[PDB]
Amino acid sequence: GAMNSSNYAELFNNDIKLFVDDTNVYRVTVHKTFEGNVATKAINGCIFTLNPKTGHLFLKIIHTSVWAGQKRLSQLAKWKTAEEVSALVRSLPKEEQPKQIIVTRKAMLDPLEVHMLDFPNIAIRPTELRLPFSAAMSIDKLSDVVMKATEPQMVLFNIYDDWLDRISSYTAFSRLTLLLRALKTNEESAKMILLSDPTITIKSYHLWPSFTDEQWITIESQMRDLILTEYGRKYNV
Amino acid sequence: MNTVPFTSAPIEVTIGIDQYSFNVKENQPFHGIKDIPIGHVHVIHFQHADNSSMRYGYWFDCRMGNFYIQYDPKDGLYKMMEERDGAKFENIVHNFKERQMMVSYPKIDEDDTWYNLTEFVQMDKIRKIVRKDENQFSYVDSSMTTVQENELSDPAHSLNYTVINFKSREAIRPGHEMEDFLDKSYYLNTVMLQGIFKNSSNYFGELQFAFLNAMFFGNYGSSLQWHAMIELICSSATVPKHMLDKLDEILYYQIKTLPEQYSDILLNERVWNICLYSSFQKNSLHNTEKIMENKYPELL
Ligand SMILES: CCCC(=O)N1CCN(CC(=O)O)CC1
Repeated sequence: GAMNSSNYAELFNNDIKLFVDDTNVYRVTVHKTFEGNVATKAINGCIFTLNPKTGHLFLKIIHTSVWAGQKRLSQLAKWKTAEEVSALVRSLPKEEQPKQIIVTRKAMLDPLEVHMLDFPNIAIRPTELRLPFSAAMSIDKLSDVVMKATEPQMVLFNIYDDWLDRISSYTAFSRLTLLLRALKTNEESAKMILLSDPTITIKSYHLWPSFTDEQWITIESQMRDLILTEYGRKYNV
Repeated sequence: MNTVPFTSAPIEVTIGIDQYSFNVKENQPFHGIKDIPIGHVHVIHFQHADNSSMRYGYWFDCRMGNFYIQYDPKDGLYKMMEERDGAKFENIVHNFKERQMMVSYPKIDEDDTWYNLTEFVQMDKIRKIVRKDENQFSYVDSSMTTVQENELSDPAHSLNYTVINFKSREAIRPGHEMEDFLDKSYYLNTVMLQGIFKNSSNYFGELQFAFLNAMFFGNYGSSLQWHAMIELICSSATVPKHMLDKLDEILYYQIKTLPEQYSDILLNERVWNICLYSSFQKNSLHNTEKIMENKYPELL
């Protein structure tokens, strides 16, 4: 059934599973027209499909041409997400196909179930976790590839860089969610924390800086401070 | 007019015949029902006074044979049987009529209710939903499950309604996932009407039979089927006009006939609100919408 705090360790067991987040598939800017009406302009988006055990990210870039001449785009976006996730599953060798797909938004359940009817043994599940995957576009290298795309494109990444050489999947996922929650809550301050030391760089083959174990402890504490600081600012606490 | 005699009434029982009902006392000199209108299917049904568990009954058509009811004290129920000896049957009925031991089917001349509820219901189709080929009549009860319920456990005692499942490969063409899920017209017109039912009359006949089994027996799986067959039409953008207008008539008489106090158990809020107010056909069921709003405004 639904994935929550009780069954959290399940995310890191040996059954292949993927999170699917559709929050960045259909992205628009809203603006006034010459006549003083309001219009939207779409920008490139992406499907965020992540294996929480291994860190493998299947970033399907959704180019604005896929919306051309289409109506009810917010509805279409859910079905396009499901079509693309289904296509990804079919493209994977049998032994790499997931046994479960966990959608971050319950409105994805029916579109994905319908697209996956040929895979009756792949469980489609919602989650009660509030995951910050909408902030994936705050990771500079992910935003850049999405914005530069001139056509539909599938880009593969490891969202954990090389962290699994030193930490478990459980800890890597916790670090990722802390970083993304901080970037979602105060992007400017979070990016300042991550780059406030010029001597620590992001490898050409990495998304995040090359912090030592001790530096990651400091960074994680600074991210928690940022989140708590923003909570106090928001609620006047 | 035809007659279903009863050998006797050894246990106290509420007897239904179509939409009518009457009470019979233990060992009362009751010997059947006469003046049954020829031309329609009928249902004779039972609920025991000492055990309201198991409503049960029999669908039959007096044009197909001579039927009577006799209580079986071993199996503990009123059973329908066929009498193959015509002269014997006529002699039995005539004596019971002469002694006035029979109730008369109480049809008012102005009253088309039973026709309206059974317009498309045929005995031959009933006998394919309820499979017991050695009898010309069909037993249904409150507890019988449907083929679809069983899939989700005695197959010989199932209700073989046509399986409708909106999230199934049968309902969704590969490559038309969004289209077919949001507009069920393919599934209704190509799969169901052209493919399985062959025509709208057979579809409506099953829909009507499901409703009647839900109402007369409280058969839950039948209620599920009735609602599924309504929702399939209402969720289709492209439905022949004659079907929409006939559906409105069908549903109007079903809602009219439903006991006011059984609405909480026989009507699905989601389906009715979707069909009447959100669906493609929300403006195509004027008579049903008006009776539903005036009779069951709480459900909505
Ligand atoms: C961490 C920055 C490295 C980068 O730009 N990508 C490009 C796409 N990916 C190769 C692939 O799509 O299979 C490697 C990761």
